[PDB]
Amino acid sequence: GHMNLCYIDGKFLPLEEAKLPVTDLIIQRGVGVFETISTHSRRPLMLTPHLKRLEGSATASSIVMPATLDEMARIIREGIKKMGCETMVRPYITGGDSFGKDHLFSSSRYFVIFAEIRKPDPILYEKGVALHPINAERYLPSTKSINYMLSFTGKGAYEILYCPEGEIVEGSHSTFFLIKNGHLITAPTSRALSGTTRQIVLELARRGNIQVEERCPLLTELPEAEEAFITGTVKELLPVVRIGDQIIGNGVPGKLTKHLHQVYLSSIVEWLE
Amino acid sequence: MNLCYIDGKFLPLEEAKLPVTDLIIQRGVGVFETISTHSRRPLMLTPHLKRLEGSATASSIVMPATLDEMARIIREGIKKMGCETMVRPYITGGDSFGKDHLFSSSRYFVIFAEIRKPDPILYEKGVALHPINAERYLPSTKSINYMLSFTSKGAYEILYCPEGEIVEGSHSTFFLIKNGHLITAPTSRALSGTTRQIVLELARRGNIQVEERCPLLTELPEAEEAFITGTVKELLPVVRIGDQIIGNGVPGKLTKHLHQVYLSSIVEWLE
Ligand SMILES: *Cc1c(COP(=O)(O)O)cnc(C)c1O
Ligand SMILES: *Cc1c(COP(=O)(O)O)cnc(C)c1O
Repeated sequence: GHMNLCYIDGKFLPLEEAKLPVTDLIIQRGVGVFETISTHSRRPLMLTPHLKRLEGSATASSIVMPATLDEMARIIREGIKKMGCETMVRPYITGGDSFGKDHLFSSSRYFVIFAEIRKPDPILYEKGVALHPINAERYLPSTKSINYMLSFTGKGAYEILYCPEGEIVEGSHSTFFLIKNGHLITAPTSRALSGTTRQIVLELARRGNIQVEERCPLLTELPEAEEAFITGTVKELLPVVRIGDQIIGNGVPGKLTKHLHQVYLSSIVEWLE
Repeated sequence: MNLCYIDGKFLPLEEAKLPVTDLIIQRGVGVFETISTHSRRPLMLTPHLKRLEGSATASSIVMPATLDEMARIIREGIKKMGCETMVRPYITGGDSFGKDHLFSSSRYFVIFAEIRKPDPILYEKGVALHPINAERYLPSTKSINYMLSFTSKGAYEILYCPEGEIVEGSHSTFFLIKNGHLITAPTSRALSGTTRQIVLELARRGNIQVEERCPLLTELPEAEEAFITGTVKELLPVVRIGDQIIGNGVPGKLTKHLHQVYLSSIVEWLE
């Protein structure tokens, strides 16, 4: 393993030493966007797609990029080289100190945290997890912002599930997939964040001739479901056995979830950079 | 010279920093207040600090300092500024959400800045609001999350209008004047603004009828006047909401009257 690191103001620091000025509007106004990038075999997964989504997030938030993607990639690769071990990398783009008369954040800061990967406990893959449905949605759902406050305030659920007017969109942190009569159902990216894990799962489904519906699954359809799972770079495919007071299928991780997870882990090297 | 109280010291604001581990940075876990001065006395200090605790408590953040200590820090800071001051105390999540479902290592800092009232032209002409079909979740919490507020047509402020029901501004309480009545969203829906509270008490005193309901976007053609409220801006007239002019498109008689009564009455709530 290795010491957790933070790249900030041109230097790799011990994470515990990295500080941001209190003037930054990430602190005062929640103006921040970020990515989570994970390694397999010490290579970043979906590095260019994560970086393209980071720019996407900044641009949609009126934040000018403080560094080019080529620079971010060079910093991310140097940091993973310093860690010497499987790493979770989180680049952060801040608003910086001002919103100009031009309606842009033009003094954005950025920093990159490097940490050891802490996957969810293998028991949660064996037993599956519970989600808490709420009648709320993520606004600007293409933006991966730093605003997770609602995820904390919102029955021992692993994650809240945004279910506006009873349409399942996604988790606070994770893409949601439903399996009904061997089909994969997941919200369209008009409503859900364009997950990189979500994208890989959709391409594995295409390859394995599994039909995909890009529509919001309904809370009212959950009794008719066999399986469910949530996705994100660190968790991969995490089975979901319970949503509110509805058990999913027979209440244990299902056949198609475990299959797609195994295909994911066998296939993952194609998307490493 | 702007100051920031952090780790027991008043620093030049530019020198104050927070660790990047803090979940205010990583996860937007933070609450704050805006406290402003008249004649260098803090207005509604005790109500502001009560609402700060309310926001922290509702967000599962354990207060890192007592309200007596915050009040002491705020009063010393205003005294060091020696001008009319805007004060903003911030309570952060800190580095962890414990297995007890609490933020137990909260940090705090307090920013002191010279007060910047909106330009007197904006009081003379009034401002525009941009309506959005969105709402503030946990609307009684004054969180640091203003992402939506930034990101139309040089509108002063966005107006949360979920399903065409006007709730409030990103930063401000919204009041509509219709048939000489005052219309403002209930605190089931809108943040309990301190300025909002004082204006409702001035309406009671002046026998102006208040309806605590969400005014409808569809009612704005039938409205005479509107205004938004916040400690620094006081009552700021609103003459346009998207493409709808309010009344004759100028600050109205009742808005100006309530602003004058607000400025004459404000002594009673200074601390
Ligand atoms: C980051 C995130 C995800 C997961 O995306 P990955 O790229 O697969 O890691 C899902 N939903 C939300 C809301 C997220 O912010
Ligand atoms: C701070 C704030 C107000 C205004 O509150 P005052 O106590 O009058 O300054 C109104 N709406 C929201 C959303 C706010 O955050």
